[PDB]
This record gives sequence, C-alpha cells and structure tokens, in this order.
Amino acid sequence: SLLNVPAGKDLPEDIYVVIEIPANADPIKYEIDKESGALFVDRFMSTAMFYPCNYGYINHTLSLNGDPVDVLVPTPYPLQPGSVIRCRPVGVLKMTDEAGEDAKLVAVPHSKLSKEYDHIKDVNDLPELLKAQIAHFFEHYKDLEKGKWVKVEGWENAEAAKAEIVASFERAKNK
Amino acid sequence: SLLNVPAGKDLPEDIYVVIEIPANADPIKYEIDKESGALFVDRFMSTAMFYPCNYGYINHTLSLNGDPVDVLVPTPYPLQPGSVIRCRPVGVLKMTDEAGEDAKLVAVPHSKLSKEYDHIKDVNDLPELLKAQIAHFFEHYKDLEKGKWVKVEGWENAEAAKAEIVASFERAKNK
Amino acid sequence: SLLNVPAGKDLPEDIYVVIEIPANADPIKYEIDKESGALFVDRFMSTAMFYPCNYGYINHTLSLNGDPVDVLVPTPYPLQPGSVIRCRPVGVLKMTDEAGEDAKLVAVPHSKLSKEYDHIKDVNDLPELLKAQIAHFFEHYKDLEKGKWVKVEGWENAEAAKAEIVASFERAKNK
Amino acid sequence: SLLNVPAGKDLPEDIYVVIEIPANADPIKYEIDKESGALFVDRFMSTAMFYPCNYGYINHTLSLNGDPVDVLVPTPYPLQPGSVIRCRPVGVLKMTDEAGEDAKLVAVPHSKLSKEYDHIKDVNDLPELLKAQIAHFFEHYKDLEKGKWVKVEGWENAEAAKAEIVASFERAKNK
Amino acid sequence: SLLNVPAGKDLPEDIYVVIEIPANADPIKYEIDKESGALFVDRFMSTAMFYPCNYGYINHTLSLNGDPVDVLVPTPYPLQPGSVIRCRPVGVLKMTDEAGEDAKLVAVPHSKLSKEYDHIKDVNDLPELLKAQIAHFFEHYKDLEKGKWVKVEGWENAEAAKAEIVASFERAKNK
Amino acid sequence: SLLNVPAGKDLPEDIYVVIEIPANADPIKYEIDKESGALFVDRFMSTAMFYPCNYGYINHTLSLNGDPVDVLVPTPYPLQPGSVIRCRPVGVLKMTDEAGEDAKLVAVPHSKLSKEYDHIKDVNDLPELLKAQIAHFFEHYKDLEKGKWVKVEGWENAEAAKAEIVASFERAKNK
Repeated sequence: SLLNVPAGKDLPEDIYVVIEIPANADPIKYEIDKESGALFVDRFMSTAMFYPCNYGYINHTLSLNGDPVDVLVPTPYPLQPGSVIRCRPVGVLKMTDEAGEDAKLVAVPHSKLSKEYDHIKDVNDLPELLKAQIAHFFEHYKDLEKGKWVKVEGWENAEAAKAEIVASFERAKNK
Repeated sequence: SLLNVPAGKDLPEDIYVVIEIPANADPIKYEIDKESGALFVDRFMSTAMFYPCNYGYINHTLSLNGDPVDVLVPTPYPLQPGSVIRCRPVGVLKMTDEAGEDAKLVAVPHSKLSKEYDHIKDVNDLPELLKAQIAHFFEHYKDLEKGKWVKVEGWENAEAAKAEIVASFERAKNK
Repeated sequence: SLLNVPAGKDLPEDIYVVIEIPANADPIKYEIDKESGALFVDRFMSTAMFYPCNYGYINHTLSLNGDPVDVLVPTPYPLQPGSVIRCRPVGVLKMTDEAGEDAKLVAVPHSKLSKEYDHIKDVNDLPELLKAQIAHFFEHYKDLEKGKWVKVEGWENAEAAKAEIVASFERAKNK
Repeated sequence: SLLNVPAGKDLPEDIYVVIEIPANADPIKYEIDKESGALFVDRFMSTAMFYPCNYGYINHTLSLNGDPVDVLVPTPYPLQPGSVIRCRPVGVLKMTDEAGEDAKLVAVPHSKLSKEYDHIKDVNDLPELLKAQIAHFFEHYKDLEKGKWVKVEGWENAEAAKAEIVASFERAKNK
Repeated sequence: SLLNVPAGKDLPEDIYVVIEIPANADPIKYEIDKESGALFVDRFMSTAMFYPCNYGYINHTLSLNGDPVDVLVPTPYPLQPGSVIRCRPVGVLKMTDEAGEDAKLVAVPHSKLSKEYDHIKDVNDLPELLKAQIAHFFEHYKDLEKGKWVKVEGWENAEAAKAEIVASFERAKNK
Repeated sequence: SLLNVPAGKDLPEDIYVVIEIPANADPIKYEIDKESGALFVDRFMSTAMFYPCNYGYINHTLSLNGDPVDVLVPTPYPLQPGSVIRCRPVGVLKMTDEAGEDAKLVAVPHSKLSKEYDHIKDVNDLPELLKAQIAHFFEHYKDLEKGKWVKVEGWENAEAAKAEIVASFERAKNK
C-alpha cells in the first residue's frame, strides 16, 4: 500500500514523493488518508486556481505542523494521484499561514526518470515565472475559504530544503 | 487499503462513499473487488450513456441483494475512481430490476468539503432535471445487454435513505 | 492490494491483466512496484509516441528476464492505471532487445466484459494496422534513450502465447 | 467559409461531411448556422447520452424536411467541430418523429484518409454493436424533451443512401 | 463569418454571445480578430487561474473603452471557442483597471437551450459562490503582469446590463 | 476568414502562424483548405506518434514545393486548430522525402504573448531534447505509409529561417 513506500533511496538527496494533486487539474483537493492509504477528497477548492506543479508529500516524515513534508514536483505532463515519483529537492518556499511557519519544498524528477531537469541544481535555477506562479498560488488559493490566509516569506536553497527533509524524517521515528 | 475505509464518521447522517465510476466518464463500468481492494473492469457498457453523477458504495454495508449499498454523488467536477468522499444522504431511487427491489441512494458532499449543497436537505431539494436524468439513466443503460431490464418506482426521502444505510450496516456485521 | 490479484480465473485461457499504462496516454511510463503495490513513475519517455493499446502484466508470473509477463490489451476506451482486466490471450510479439529474447502478449477483453472481440480467436484475427502499430511502437519508442534498441522477430499464435503464460506461472512458484 | 465547401468530390460516391458534433463529446448539440456559417449552440442535451459517432451534414443538399442531409461518421478518434471529412456513404437509418419522417445517413472515412474502413461497403458490414447503439441513441436522446419522440423504422443499404444524396443535391439547386 | 453574426434576436433581452475562452480551460487567452474574424492568441496567462465561466462578446456593439461588450456565460459544460450562444443578460460586474473603468456582463443560456437557468432572473439570483469566484478571478488574474491592476467595484442588476447593451449597440452604428 | 490573415506584423522578424495540428493531440492530420479556408481532415495517422509541437503555416507564402511555409511552434499548452499565433522564427529543419527536398521552420511565441521564450534567439538555444524529438518524429511518422520516406538532413539557424520566409513571401505575390 502507499503507507509502505520509503521516504527515499538515499535521503535527503534522493527521495520519493507521493503525488496527491496533479498539475493543472480540476480544483479538487485530494489527500491520502494516513490510516487507510486511500485517496480522500479533502475539499472542493473555492477559488478558480490550479496547482502549477504536481503536489504531494514524503512518506515517513513528520513536519512541525503534524503532517509529512509536502512537495511540489514540476513534470512535463501531469501525474496520476497516488503515483510515486523519484525526485531531488532543489529548494523551499517559506510562508506563514494562520499557524506560524509553513515550508513547501520544490523537488524535480530524478535523472533516471528524465534528463530535462539535470541543470536545475538549486533554487535560483528554477524558471522565475514558475517560482512566481507558485508563490502567487499559495498566497491566493484560500482567499475565499477564510479564517484562512497565507503570507509568503520567500525562497530558500537546496541545503535548507534538505535540512527540512532530514529533521522531519528524524522527527517521525521518534514523535 | 480501500477495504478498511469506515462506513462513515457518524452513520447514517455522515458517511463515506467509495467512488467507482466518475460522472461523465467513458462507458467503462469499474467495480472494487471485495477480496483484493483493486479496481476491476466489470464490463464495457453497451449503450451510449454516461453516469450523470459519480457512482460508488458505502463500505461495511450489505444490502438485500448481496452487495454494499450503492450511492450517487453529484460534485462540481468528476472524482477519481478509488477516491473516498464524505457525504450526507438526501434521498433514494427505488426501482425493480429482474431480481425484485433495488434502491440507489443520492448523497451530496458534506459541508466540510464544499458549501454548494448546504441547502439540499432532502429529495425534493435536488434539481428536477438531475433527478429525471438519473431515473432515465437507470431505465435505459442496460437496454442492449438484455435478459436485463430496470423499472423505476420513484423517489424516497432522506429518512428512507438513512433507514437503508442503517439496515444494511447492521446486516453486514452479522450475515 | 494489487499484489494479491490472481493471475487468472483459469490460466492460461482466462487471465487478469494489471494495467500500468493506458492506451493513448501522455508519455509517462508507470510501473507497479512489486514491494509496495503502488504505481511508480518509471520514466518520462523521450520519443513522441504513445502505447497503441493498454499495457500491463499478469501477477504471479516470472518471465525469463526477471519480471512478470507483460501484455497489451486493446479496448474501446483507455483504462485507468491500476485497474484489472479479465482477458484472453490471442498472440505474442517476439522481439530481441539488448538482453536477448523478449515476448509481449496480446490479450483481448473476455466475453463477460464485452462481445466486441468474440471473433478474435488468434493472432491472424487482429487488425493488420494494429499489429503494424504495435511492432512499429516497440521498434522505435527507445530510439532516443539509447544503449537501448529493440528488434522485432514477428508474431506468434495463441498457443505460443498460452505456453509463455504457463511457463512463467510455473517459473514463479518455484524461482 | 464552411458555406463554400463542396458537397463532394464525386457525388454520390465521394462526399464531404461538415462535422457539427464529435463522437463521445459533452452533451452539447452544436449546429452550423446557414446565414453566417458559425457554430451555434442549438441546445444542451437533457439526457445522459453521447453521439456514438461524429455527426454532421453534406453542404449544398436539401432534404424534404428542409435542411441538409445529415450523416453519422465513425472514426477512430473524435473530430473537431467545424471540420470537413471526406467519406463514402454505406447506409441509411430511417425513422419517424413528432414532425414526421426522417432519415440519417452513415458514411465511413474515405480510403485516402484511412484504410481501416475499406472492408465496409454496405450497411450489413458495419459492426452490429455500432448499429444497435446508433438506433438506441436516436430512440432515446430526446426522451426528456416534452412533446418530442423518435421511432426507428429500420436500416437501408448504400444504394438507398446514394439516392437520398442525389435527390437532395438536385433539390438544393432546382427550387 | 463570425463577423456577420447578429447582436441578438431581440436586444437587449435576447442576445448572442460569441465565445472566445471556455470555462475551466488551459490558461490561453484567445480573442476574435476584428478584421479577419479568426481566433488569435492574445496571450498565455501567467497566473495559475482559469475563467470560471465561458467568456466572450456581443457582435456589433462598441463600449466606451472601444471594443465589444464582454459577457461571462455559465453553462453546464464548457463551450467551444468560436461558438455562438443564445443568452439572457442578468447582471453586470463593474471594475476599474490601469486603463480606467470597465464592466463585464453576466448572461445565462436562453430557455430554448436549457431550462436550468430559468429561475435566474437577476444578479442576486446567481449562486453566491460563482459571483465570489468571478470577482476574485478579475482581481487577481493579471497580478503577475507588470503595470496591470484590477479593482472590483461591485455588481449591478439585469436592468443595468440591458442599458449597457442598448447603449453600446447604438454606439456601434451611430459613430 | 483564415484566408485573410496576414503573413505577419513585420516579416520576417514578426509573423503569424495559423495552427493546423495541436501539440500532443490525437493522430488526426488536419489541414486548412486553400479555397474554402475550412479545416479539412487530410488523414488519420497510422503510426502511434503525436506532433511534439503545434504545427501550421504562414499565410500568403509559397514554398518551392508549392504550398505555404510550415512552422512548428512550441507553447506551454496545446493550441486550438484554426487559431492564429504571433511568433518569432529561430530555426529550420531541412529534410528530403520521396517527393524531394523539404524544410520545416521552428518559431517561438512572440514576447507580447509570453516572456518564457525570450532567451531563445536561435536554433542552438532550443532545448536539446525538443530538437531530437522533432527530428525523430519527422523521420518516423510516415513509416507505415507505403511509398513515403523522410530523411532528416540537419538544422539551420534563425537567419536561414528568415530568408526562407522572405523568399516564400515574395514568391507568393510575384508569380
């Protein structure tokens, strides 16, 4: 089942992301239920917006806000919800939402899946438009479902992304 | 796995439907296999028709005809086969097919997923065109795969829908 | 889970294929991970080509190259990745790739799912264009991802297809 | 302009069909406007049905119900609305509705487009399932339209289809 | 030609809208060219947003910003670009941008197309969520366009929508 | 009419391309008819291949093979058939086929449409994988067409692309 996928072949450089929401999909927010392993409908998003990249998480990871680290994965074609993709982390989006800090990593497909991202080694290598899209998406997608709000503090590098992997992996085995 | 999703948070008011066939899909009839939990192709439907709502079942339920209670779930966008959606029952379609009574519930997305169905509290609140579509679909979708035939006896209320949940949940733990 | 689907109701005449790649899809090569049962992204294909039929495998089978027997399944509409389809084998495509012989079966939907393939009993009953498409796909889809190359030796009959099922089923229980 | 497209390269054996509704599309009934040549929305279909083949008309023809002769065209992938396809007539579906008698031709793609239809020379060569679905569609797609009924009378051969096209071509000029 | 389509069957109560951008489509902003009547790509949208309704214009109208009056049209399925829809105005969205004042009409499908919109007679009858999404879209779709801003001023009723159409129709001739 | 669209705002640096075949579409080869300006089906492709970019032509140009100059245009989402895109030439693909020599231009979206292509000034700036896929497509898409072959000769720069457009524009008038 999806609950027994490994975090990565070699964390934090070489990880698996479990995809929950494909890039450019209808505005249905899916989430994998941690008891069943099944895809749950979490909500029907109320803004006319879409995730600019595939969205999911690293299994066996516990972030400070109680859930596994979440990750955005650019691909040339949208992936199936429930699929698992081998990636390498390249950067991190720092925000605050109503409960203090949130981070969302960006990870690119690993070279065994594709060579089109070989030259993206860090956060400054990502296209500027795509970074600006992601930031704009996270600042507005909950505008109409409020008591909710997000603010974007800015981009960090591959080493900050890796640190967040490692600390949340470690945090999982214990609490 | 899909075999360990709960029937509901609070049956019969607050249930989970396991989606097998999305609204407006190609005419492939999928079914979740109760031994494996996997999506099986049940048949390629022979009429040029589509399910007017997402179609699936409540887990841990046994109806009088040997299978879990089946349910139609209107959403603003079609859902993935295998996904699980939180809903509240609002009515029931009564038919007879070659083996006596069949019921199919209608349940709407629960308010935590969407507010667009808050005002639908019972069977008379459903749009008339959608009810007429569903009835027409169930009367004709098997026209070309005969020895099969369906006749529609008519709509019942939210309390009859809830009763069918409860009796089939109870019926499951025992036989 | 997908790891506990049976090879077939009655091997080798009556088998289940686990679908990994739908017909006519984006050029994402998915594969079911044999440890987890989950759909993995195997690679993003580099040619502008698509599988001309749905593609997958028979569970509980071990071919000579270390993986389960793979199968192409024509359907009137593309199937979901992860779905299971009841089929009957009708022929086999023989190739050599860099590691000696490869076979890929063709199996058609079983008559309980559809009647549109009833008249296809063997390999000469398949439309010639579809056979020529499949051969052309397998000869070129890896042209740009080389150190890889495929050559097509030609079509065999339903009895050779069945033999390959049986030998790989037997080969699985033991090694 | 679509108003200037010919009736065919060689009537009645070699014709063009202007496509109004794609096979397997959403339940929106499009029509070419005669004055402007633009694609108009004639209506949203109220049954959960789709056209089993692409649908349109032959330009410069006038049937006795006072519009261009309509044709149904099977193709391996749906066509774009407003597109023009070269075809051969193979049959006619005769029916009666609440306005009187009607007739629908069936034409396959010309050999210059595709060889896949070269063995279909007449109405009994069409796959039995397609004929059954086309008939069932015409008899039920207007069922939720108050006042509108369709009764299918039977099929007629290629020769009957050719005569309708000649008759209706002549009648478009001479009047 | 789309340049020859009428403004409406009976202005301002019964109009035609030429559709430029489908609801829920890829983020490509199409426009009909005035000279040629062809569909041009005006631009690729840079936010991750989609139009919440089909968008287009009324032909033979000229607003005080010097183009045809635009309309937003909700429909149950997205429409084709270049297609013409018969509609009734029910409201107007007033806004200001970096070029000055602007106004966007909202029109529903005429009763001849669909009865589903017959209870919507005016701007307060639109579903509350659709109005909120349309406003939010206009206020944010140009956020990554340097120099371009939108401020939404409020809604106005059906009567205001009719006056804009008359005013702009007259102004298209008399000039 | 598409027959009246200009060759470009400022040839040869700023051109319009009329789109005939979308990137990543079904294997239907569309062409604009010269007389009518309608979209015709030229053929159903017989290989399992798709165009790796949108394909079309520049109006009011005539190449030495006696039709308009064709162009391949990469865009972030597929375009509609019949739509017109503003572009800049950056390269040419030279080949020979069974009718003789041929050439295919590559043009990216103009800066007014999208800034994403502003760093692509010439043929060596295109992503290496796209060039490889375009070449491989042209060399294999007609492989199952009896009598038809394609041999790719090499690329040429933006300057060569501009000269072809001038040459073919002049040749469209003066004749």
